[PDB]
Amino acid sequence: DHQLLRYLLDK
Amino acid sequence: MELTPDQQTLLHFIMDSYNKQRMPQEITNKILKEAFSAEENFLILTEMATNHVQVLVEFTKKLPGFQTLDHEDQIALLKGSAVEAMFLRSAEIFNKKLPSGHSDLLEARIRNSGISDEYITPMFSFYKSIGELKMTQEEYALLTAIVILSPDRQYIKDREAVEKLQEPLLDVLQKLCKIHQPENPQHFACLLGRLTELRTFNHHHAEMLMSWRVNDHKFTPLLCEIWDVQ
Ligand SMILES: O=C(NC1CCCCC1)[C@H](C1CCCCC1)n1c(-c2ccc(-c3ccccc3)s2)nc2ccccc21
Repeated sequence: DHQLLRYLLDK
Repeated sequence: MELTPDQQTLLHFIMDSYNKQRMPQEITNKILKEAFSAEENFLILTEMATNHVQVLVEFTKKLPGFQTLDHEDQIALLKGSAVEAMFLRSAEIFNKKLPSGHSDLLEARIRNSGISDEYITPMFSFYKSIGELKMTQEEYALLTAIVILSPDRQYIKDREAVEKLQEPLLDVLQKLCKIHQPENPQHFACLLGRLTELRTFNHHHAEMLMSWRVNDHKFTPLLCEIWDVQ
């Protein structure tokens, strides 16, 4: 649900 | 009174991460150059704000200790602070000194950008209260870090972990205020008091965007996660 944010936090 | 060697280094690291942002003049150049329609201005805003969030995430990941926080709490800090950081950065840009007459034109361009009349007056009140503080670039960078590392956001499960990351930055900011403005021993408290005004924008930000005087309010996928829109 907060995936783009979760992605940028991990990358 | 002095900053310790570790505090200098800390301040010294945070400024470098902060300066990865788009330069203020790049932004005020575009706005001052031509007047745009309200629809073009809305597009300029969403493009600017999407780049800002991307850089804010990279800035946040470099904050000492942030990456060791619980993963759900990291999301909650970014979501809870993104809009506040955008207005603080906008206030920084607005208060950069420009050639004679340029700031007046910039204010007029923003007044005529498409934003609703309801919101223009509080926005300029805040910008102007921020300019009165005569903040340095180090103070803006620290305040942004302190805003991001606020333990009192919702859904923070472990506030105590966040507090211990925020406190060393508060201590450095307090030392700078005493060094940079020794005649005003209320300066630190006044900076912190401005943060409560930032929080009010977060709470009205959705209505501020949807009342923009355009026919369609299209946001990017990244902004839809950060902003309470669409
Ligand atoms: O581009 C901008 N800001 C960037 C954002 C990311 C970080 C860098 C700054 C806009 C432009 C204003 C004129 C029309 C185009 C957009 N801006 C604002 C805002 C007005 C309204 C704003 C808003 C945001 C969210 C929700 C509800 C409302 S921010 N204040 C400025 C002060 C000085 C220079 C630009 C400034």
